[PDB]
Amino acid sequence: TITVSTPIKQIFPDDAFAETIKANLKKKSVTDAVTQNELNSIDQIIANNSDIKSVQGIQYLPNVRYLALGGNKLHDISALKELTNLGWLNLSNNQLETLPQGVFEKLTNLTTLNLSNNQLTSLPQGVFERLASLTTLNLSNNNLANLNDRVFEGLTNLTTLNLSNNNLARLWKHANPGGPIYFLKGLTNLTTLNLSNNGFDELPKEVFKDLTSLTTLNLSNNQLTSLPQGVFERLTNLTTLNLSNNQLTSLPQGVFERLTNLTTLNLSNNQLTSLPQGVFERLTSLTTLNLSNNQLTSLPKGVLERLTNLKTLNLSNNQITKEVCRHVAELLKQAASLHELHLSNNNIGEEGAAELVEALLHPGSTLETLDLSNCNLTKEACREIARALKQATTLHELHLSNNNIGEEGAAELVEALLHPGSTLETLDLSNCNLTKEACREIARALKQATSLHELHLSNNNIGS
Ligand SMILES: [Ca+2]
Repeated sequence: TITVSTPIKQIFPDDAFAETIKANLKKKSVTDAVTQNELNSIDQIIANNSDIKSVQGIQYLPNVRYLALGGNKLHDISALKELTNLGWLNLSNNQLETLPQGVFEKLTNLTTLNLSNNQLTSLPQGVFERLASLTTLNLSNNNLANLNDRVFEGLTNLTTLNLSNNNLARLWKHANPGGPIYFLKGLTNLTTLNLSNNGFDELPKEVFKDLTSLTTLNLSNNQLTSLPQGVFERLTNLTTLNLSNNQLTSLPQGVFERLTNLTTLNLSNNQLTSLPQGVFERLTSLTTLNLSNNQLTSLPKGVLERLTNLKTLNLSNNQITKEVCRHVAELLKQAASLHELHLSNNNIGEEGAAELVEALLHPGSTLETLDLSNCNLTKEACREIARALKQATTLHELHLSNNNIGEEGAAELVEALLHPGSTLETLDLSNCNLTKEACREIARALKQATSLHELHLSNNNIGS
């Protein structure tokens, strides 16, 4: 408390923060005197990127609720201890290396706490004990490596917790001294967990066993090579699972068997070379499966069977076998939901494209986008595709870039696309072995194509 009109300057030693208080109170100068009543009138401060090193003085602002200090140079935050009305707090992008146990002992009304992009290395026990109303905690982009069992104890109303771009990996290795640290114990309301970008190479079963309420788990960009059976056993409410960008080489059978609400599974960028049958048996809600950038070849009949709600399937960048193309096509004759199908950079060839035309020729195909970039397709894969382009009325996008289509192949497609049942909006035929003469004839005849918004003919550079 102050009891005399005092210059801002005298209360807030940091020239930059004084200027913040001046602005915040609408005074012309830091030399202007303030009263306690005026300091009591401050319930919100927005001071991101203000070149602040020091919030000394803020102690005298008993009523602050919303405090935004992102982008400054704060290392200490003692001055905040007792601002008990704080509900929203942004301290991201400062120079905080360390936090005392108990700095938030008194911040009982805090609901949102952003601590991202600092240089925290560890956190003492119960550093958030008394934040019972806290629902969002962001600790991404720190250097965190050292947490105990109970660093997140007391946080029983937490709904979002972001730990991305830290270095927690060693804490979850089995040989780690004491065993792995199960620091998600009790987090019963947690709905959103982002654990991407640590160096995680093991994942103990039971790290998530209490997360009854989880909807989104992000494990992207770690070093994982396998998942223990039942590491998701009790994540029953889960809708989004992101396992992209790991080293996954095998999945156990029924790692996801208890995840019936799952709508989105990102398995992209790994080294999966196989998938056990049944792995997708109980995912009847799943609408997006992304398996791109992996080393797939063969797959059991009915790895995709139960996925009758599936809507986008991405198998780009694999070495899919002609067999697998028949399963996919199989799915489409039955599912009648699959809309996007990405098969880029696979050796499909005529053999696969024919298999895939079978479905497209089936009245019940809902397929809207097909991408067969660089699929090693021929001019006679196009006789077969053309067949469908006349019929498959739901088909709107077709990408055949970087294939050896040639002119006789392209012509097939123009006679098809000029046909009454063509509803195609987009055609990509870049690098398909075409002349300008070709490309110009193509462009011209497709101006008559009623549905065609979009047409690419690049990397086809020969004049006659
Ligand atoms: Ca000063």
